[PDB]
Amino acid sequence: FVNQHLCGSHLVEALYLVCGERGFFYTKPT
Amino acid sequence: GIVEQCCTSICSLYQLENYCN
Ligand SMILES: [Zn+2]
Repeated sequence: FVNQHLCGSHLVEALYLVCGERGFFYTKPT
Repeated sequence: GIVEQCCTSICSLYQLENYCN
């Protein structure tokens, strides 16, 4: 898997890919 | 959250998985 800095839209695309069927949660910025 | 870990820093797929349901 990429050993990269996943930010913005790339972050959620990674998570979609990584969570699959189960889905994920994206939270509000600190 | 996710940003600090994976954006600001970098993540392990394993760390990204803490963000699944
Ligand atoms: Zn981009």
